[PDB]
Amino acid sequence: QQSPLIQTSNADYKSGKDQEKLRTSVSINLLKAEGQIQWKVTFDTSEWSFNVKHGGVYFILPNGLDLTKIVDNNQHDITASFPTDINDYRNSGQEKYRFFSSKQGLDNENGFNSQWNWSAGQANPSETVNSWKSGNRLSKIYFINQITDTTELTYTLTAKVTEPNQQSFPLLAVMKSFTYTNSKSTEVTSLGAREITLEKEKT
Repeated sequence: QQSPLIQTSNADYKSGKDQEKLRTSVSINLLKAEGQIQWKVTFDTSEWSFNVKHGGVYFILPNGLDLTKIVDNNQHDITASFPTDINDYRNSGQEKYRFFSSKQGLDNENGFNSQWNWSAGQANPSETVNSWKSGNRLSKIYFINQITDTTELTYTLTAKVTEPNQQSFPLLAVMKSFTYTNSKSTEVTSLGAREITLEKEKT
């Protein structure tokens, strides 16, 4: 029910012998997929120095799934921390928890394409991830700023299937530094992605 894990990053020779570690820092693992899908996202923050200069993480959901619950690495249900209206003042850039939606806004600072470009679009995404974006398969981004941990962080996400004629569901997650950059002066950014397949329900 899950395709092979995709990991990409814009880390390059400037990161030296951490390049490969930075590239393979994000993982996604299906827990259960049976009108609901539940998955875990793991960010290995060990080589990122977020306790010196903070980073951020992003969870990207496809059209056809609506997030119902997200639990952080402290087992705290943070679902209600995210705005639901992209233009809410509590969704501005000073805020720790932010939400972006292709149904609400595309370009501008709180647009889904801008925030893609600042996250997965920066992480040298592969053709599979780029085809999800160009085919308008992806729609929501949940973002957490002020990540300062140095361990592996696991988030557990649950979503409801909203499209009854859909079997394939791309899931993605991204982490970056907001200070350290690659040789091209772009924030070091890494991604993890897998596609989930649901069995067709007989009716």
